[PDB]
Amino acid sequence: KDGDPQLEFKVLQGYRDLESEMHKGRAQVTRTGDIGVAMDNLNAVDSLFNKVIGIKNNGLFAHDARAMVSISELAQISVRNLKFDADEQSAADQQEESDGDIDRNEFSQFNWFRIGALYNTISKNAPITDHLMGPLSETTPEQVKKCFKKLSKKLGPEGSINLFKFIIDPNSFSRSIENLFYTSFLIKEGKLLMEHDEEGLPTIKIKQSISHTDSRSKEIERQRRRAAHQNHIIFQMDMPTWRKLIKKYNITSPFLD
Amino acid sequence: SSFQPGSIIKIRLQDFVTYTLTEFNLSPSLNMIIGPNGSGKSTFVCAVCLGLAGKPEYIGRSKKVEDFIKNGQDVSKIEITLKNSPNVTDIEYIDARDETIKITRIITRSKRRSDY
Amino acid sequence: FLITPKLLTGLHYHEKMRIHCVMA
Amino acid sequence: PVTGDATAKYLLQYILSARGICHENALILALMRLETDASTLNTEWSIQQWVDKLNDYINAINVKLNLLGYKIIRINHGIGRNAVTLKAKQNFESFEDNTAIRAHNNDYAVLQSIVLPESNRFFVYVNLASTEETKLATRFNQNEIEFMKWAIEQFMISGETIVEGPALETSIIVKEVNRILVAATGDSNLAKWRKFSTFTVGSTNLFQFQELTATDIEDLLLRLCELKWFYRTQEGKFGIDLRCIAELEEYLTSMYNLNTCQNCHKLAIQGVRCGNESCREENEETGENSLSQIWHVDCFKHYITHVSKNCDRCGSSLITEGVYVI
Ligand SMILES: [Zn+2]
Repeated sequence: KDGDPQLEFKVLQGYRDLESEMHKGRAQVTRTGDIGVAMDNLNAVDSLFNKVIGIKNNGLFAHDARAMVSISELAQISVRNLKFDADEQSAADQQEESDGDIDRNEFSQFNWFRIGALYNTISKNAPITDHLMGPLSETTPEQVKKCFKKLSKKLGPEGSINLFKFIIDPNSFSRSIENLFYTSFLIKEGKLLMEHDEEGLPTIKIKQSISHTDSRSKEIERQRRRAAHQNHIIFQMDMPTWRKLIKKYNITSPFLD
Repeated sequence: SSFQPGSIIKIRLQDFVTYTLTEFNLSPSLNMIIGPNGSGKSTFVCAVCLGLAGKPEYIGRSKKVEDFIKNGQDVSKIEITLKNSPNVTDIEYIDARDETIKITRIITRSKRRSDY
Repeated sequence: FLITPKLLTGLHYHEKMRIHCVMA
Repeated sequence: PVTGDATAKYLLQYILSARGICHENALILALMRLETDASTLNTEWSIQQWVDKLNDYINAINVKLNLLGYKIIRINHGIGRNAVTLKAKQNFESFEDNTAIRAHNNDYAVLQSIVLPESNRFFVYVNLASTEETKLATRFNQNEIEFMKWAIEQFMISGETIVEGPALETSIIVKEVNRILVAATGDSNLAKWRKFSTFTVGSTNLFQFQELTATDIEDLLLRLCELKWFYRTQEGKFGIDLRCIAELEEYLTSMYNLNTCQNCHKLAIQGVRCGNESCREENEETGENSLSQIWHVDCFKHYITHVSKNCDRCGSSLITEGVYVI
């Protein structure tokens, strides 16, 4: 009796059938109040546990305890029903229980179905009604490379063009924003730089991208270029600001088509 | 203050991880900062957190502050400038009357925790 | 401040805002 | 008679458990229920005879109703006797199955044996008045009305705008459309139009009203659904209930220049109109946007069975120039 899977599972099965039969005696006791069911279930479970003696699987103990609790309640209720030959307390459950057809401790469907039905069937209050009349009264890298290629083509390796004259697309604010998107996401790659012209206007020139045969070497070069002193000039670009830049830097054509 | 409380100004990083020097002229209005990592944007957040009396373990990328200095460098500089709110009061060099405060955290590789 | 890896189309914008771009 | 008077009483009482609206056939079942309670049943009557005395009682009723600024009308459900009776016998099947536990009497056997003649008619005791007590529904507060009226307006807009695309066969309306078409023409593969419209959308906009919390919203909706003022599509859309319709029927008819059926000349919010826009063009002699002529589904069936397959406003190929109406 120490570890036979068959014994353990048969204990499980007998106990489950025991649970079903105890639910039957649940209703039996609710109508009547028999103690023999409780005592016999106690004996059955104890005998099965005696067989489980030496077998040591937790679930069997858990379910046995469930049985214990159920049987103890069975016995106590049956004794209460034995002491004298309350009735409403019996009845309301029975009312609830008889409104419990189910297939054969929460609140059932027809429980409240019956109860409300009964009251309606019997209420001396007449029913009521209502109404309403009167109350009725390309992915990212591809666009990135396209825009930066156009920028490099119209910029030149050392030619300098003022920043707004390039970033702005005067024909569309949305296209200008997309162009700035692409331009910045290729600036991560490191083929262009920004300097200052004689008048102090920020002019972009092509930062000659050092040809690195190894991709890792090119990535390290990009990381170093990003690590350079980043003059971070951040300006809000809205339609009023976009047109202000258009008028300030004399921008007439889309730099990045 | 004229701006909203705790308005940040340009932040200067120096000898940080890879950034020997950089300065970000920040924006008091809005910041829709879009872009992935590769130069340490999460490391940038760690820098901002640690340089302002914040434990880096809030995210957990890198823990020891002295290691945030650039490789080959034992001293890094973090100048974070804030438009001092009237709320900040009764602290060293801190008053409601104060306008701009520059927290210059010096991270030393010989010190586990930096000197603000 | 809001940190994003990428950006999408159809972004209705206004004036008081200030769109950024974190580079890393 | 006192017998009949108390009958009609109990009828209205059911109507109150019917909360004001009752089926023709359900009323019939109630009749048989009452005659079993009265033990006056004479088996020899066709269902029609029971209907006859029913309506005689009905007239006595509505005599007094008209005395009362309230009234019962009998209408036919726009989804039509056949579809109505399909869903209803889906439950008469659930009914006879449940009554076999109670079919211990030959009366109950006759009840389950009387297959219900298909019928879509209901009777409704409805207000005819607008005065203080009327607005004193006391149902709930004022916002709930105003917003519900707004949603009604939304449904009106939804109905007016025609949406083009494949018909939702998920809607049984389309199924019965096709069934009628096959029954009348025998064309098993007759081409369907893609022009259709309905009011039921806007639940998304129930959640677009912003002046109250979502909870309260939902709960009021549950009331209405229980109160069968609007109705839930299994797709999540909501229309307004047939009886609720009759109420607003007349008010909205006044408010929006609502065209009725063409054969029975009653307003129907479901049926078949002409998909030819010229039939739905404005009658230029009026200057009013003239919605396309549409019969009740039964009215359309009788017309096509007996009159024509072409419009009268426009004459179009209603085989191809139609619009399903939901
Ligand atoms: Zn026409």
